[PDB]
Amino acid sequence: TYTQRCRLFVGNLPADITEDEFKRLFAKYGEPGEVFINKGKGFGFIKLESRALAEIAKAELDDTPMRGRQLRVRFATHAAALSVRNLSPYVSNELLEEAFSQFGPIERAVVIVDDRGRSTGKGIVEFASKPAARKAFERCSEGVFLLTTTPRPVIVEPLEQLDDEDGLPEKLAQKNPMYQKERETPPRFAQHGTFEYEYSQRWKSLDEMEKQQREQVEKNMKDAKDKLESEMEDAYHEHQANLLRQDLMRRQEELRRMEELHNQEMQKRKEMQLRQEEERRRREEEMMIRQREMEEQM
Amino acid sequence: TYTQRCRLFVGNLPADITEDEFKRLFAKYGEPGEVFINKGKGFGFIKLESRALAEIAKAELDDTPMRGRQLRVRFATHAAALSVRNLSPYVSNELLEEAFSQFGPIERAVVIVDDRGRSTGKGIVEFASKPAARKAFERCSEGVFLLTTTPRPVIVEPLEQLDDEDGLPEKLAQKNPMYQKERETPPRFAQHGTFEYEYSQRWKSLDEMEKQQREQVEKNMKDAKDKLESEMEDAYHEHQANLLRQDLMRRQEELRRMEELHNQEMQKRKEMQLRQEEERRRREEEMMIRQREMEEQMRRQ
Repeated sequence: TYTQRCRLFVGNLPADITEDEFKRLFAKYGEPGEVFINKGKGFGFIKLESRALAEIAKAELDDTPMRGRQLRVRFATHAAALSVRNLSPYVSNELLEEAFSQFGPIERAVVIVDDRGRSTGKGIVEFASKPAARKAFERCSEGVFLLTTTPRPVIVEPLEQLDDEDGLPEKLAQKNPMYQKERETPPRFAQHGTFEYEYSQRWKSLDEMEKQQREQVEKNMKDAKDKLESEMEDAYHEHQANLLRQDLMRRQEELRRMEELHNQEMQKRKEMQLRQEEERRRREEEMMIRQREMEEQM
Repeated sequence: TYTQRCRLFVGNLPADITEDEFKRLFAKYGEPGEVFINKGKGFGFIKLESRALAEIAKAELDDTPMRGRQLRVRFATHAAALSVRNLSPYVSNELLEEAFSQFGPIERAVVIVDDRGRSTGKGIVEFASKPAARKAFERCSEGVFLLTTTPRPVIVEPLEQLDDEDGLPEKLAQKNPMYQKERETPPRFAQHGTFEYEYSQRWKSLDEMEKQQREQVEKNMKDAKDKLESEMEDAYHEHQANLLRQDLMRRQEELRRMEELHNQEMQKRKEMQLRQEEERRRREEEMMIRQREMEEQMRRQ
């Protein structure tokens, strides 16, 4: 709770603002966490309990009157967030949280997944503190970090956060003079043959060429990295197979020598049975040789 | 109310779901909006009362046991979303909204701002309907669409919506022989001189190579596009004067015609008086001879 995600920013505060005065505004939405206000410039930060309350706060407090000035309550950007890539499809949000926990405390760690359900090999690591992220970056940029059994490395990059609430409105846009020259012509579909239609087709074909030449390098390096990826995944699998084949050869020789040394004990046992058959017949011969003499004895 | 943002995506449903069964689950959440259920793949979109009330329906219905498969109700991604690149730094949120409304209805329009609040040259458009976004791309597939005076073509690209909230947890992670084999080794740091370190360091060098091959292709393709700008702007600044010289020569010969006919009339004004002083002089000569002819004629008889 009270994560940087729920953290908010308040603009257009009056120059005569106090700490307690500020906190009060958001008191009707729960309990105020981390507070940072710069009275001079007139901006303040507030950490809320959940992102749910953060949504309530902005919807009710934006543009509200406060000593003339109309307040600008906006969401604060996560300055402890990072971008991780090169991840295995087996890598989970929990495992990534377990992984980066060693650098500092983790607020939220998420592995980006596609619409179907499959992983994207890109993750988001958000920290409790900014120096924990800077430490995690330096350690992983110079040194090598890893998660799974397969030595697939993790590249930590600073998160490129994009704006979808503020942008650039006409009110604070028409402040330039070229704006007059540029805005003079309204939006329309171009007509064939014109001096402006030549650029509209000559530049458009350069982008089609750019996108393809960009995608060319993408596939070009995809396969080149896939060499090292498949070379270790295929041949280092043989290292596991080689040790297993050696165990199969060792286990075979134990059964082989037992079917050679202990098998002779049942082969030499049949010899005694053959010897007893020879004995009984020879016993009859001795009794018949004696009786030949017994007939001649009487 | 009942907008895309309020909308929720549903997945992982069984073969028993119907039009009446799907309504009952959303009957408790105020009143059901847009009802559209697919039988083949199992997916759809339903509008909610508000963004805040949608988040409550999101968290409660997620990972609930319902006839085997777990209900994936995650922030429904905005479909029909289109990312526009190459925008003039003089294009606003309000201007971009009214520009893309020509094709269909626009739910949200935003021009991407940089760290100093200025234009990046990229923007986000949020279409309401699927056929309007298709037609919007179709207009930028066969022909072009311009927004400003300078012919900067608005390169419309299809935005990729990825699941960034739910992710891939262990609670719903699939079982396979590699899934439990890779897990056996805990997350570690590679040691100096080891093979695992050597392969990874040599793999990270291919990424250093991929970055350099991208950073250079970004610049070398920008300069080629930068040289096309000067090949058509400096050509126009020489054409504007060339077309002005056409009207200037037309307004120069306009006076050469005016002066020539005034010269023809001035040559005439003098020619009229030249012939007047030839006639009126010959009359003085005519009257003189006739007089002196009759003198010598009478001097005889």
